[PDB]
Amino acid sequence: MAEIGIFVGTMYGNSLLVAEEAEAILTAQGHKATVFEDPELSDWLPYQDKYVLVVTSTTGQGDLPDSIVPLFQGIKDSLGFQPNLRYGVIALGDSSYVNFCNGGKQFDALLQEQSAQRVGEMLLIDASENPEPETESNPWVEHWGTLLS
Repeated sequence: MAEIGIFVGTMYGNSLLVAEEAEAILTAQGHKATVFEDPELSDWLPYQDKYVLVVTSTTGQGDLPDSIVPLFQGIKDSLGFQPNLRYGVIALGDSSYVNFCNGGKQFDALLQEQSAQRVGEMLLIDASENPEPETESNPWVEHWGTLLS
């Protein structure tokens, strides 16, 4: 039984879902998963020797929302070296933008800029084709969840 911190990062603060889905799927599979709203790096530091999940929409023109900015910067500057870390990730947005789902791909690069590891391959949701992100990310968490312990 592993421990998964799920850290949510979207420009709209209301009506979030896929984080609570991901927590619940990973819990249903048998792993101790938990959601963090308005993410602190003081809440990510507990998972340096554990697993983590990044759930983040609103990539826009290739940028992060202010809800997950301080986490992103806090990993790259306040962690800066990582001994045993692994994580998974679910990016979302509109593929009409050049860089589609770069908000979660930035989080992947972050761990690789230090020394940290990856679990499965990330989800990328296109709202232009699927405005129901739980229909994509839920079975993704149900597949990716099999990578945990």
